[PDB]
Amino acid sequence: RMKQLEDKVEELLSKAYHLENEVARLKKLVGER
Amino acid sequence: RMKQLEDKVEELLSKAYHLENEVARLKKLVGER
Amino acid sequence: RMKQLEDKVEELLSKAYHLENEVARLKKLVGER
Repeated sequence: RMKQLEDKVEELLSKAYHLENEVARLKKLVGER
Repeated sequence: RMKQLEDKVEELLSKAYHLENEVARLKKLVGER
Repeated sequence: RMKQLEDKVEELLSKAYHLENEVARLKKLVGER
């Protein structure tokens, strides 16, 4: 039960990370914050 | 207890899934650099 | 284990929240819904 959850979380951790970078970038190809 | 976390990880999975979709769509729509 | 996981889940909750917000604004700024 433990591993699965942690497995799960590092994966989620990976996605959100990539996501922030993508948004950051989309934030420039428009009007810089 | 873990059914909890396995629940709070379940909302995150769903959150990340929609967020990924939204970001892909915009990425497409925006377009430029 | 648990303080770590539970703390990792908060990191995640934090970021999903930020991201959602950023994405939401990004969609008003470009007219997309």
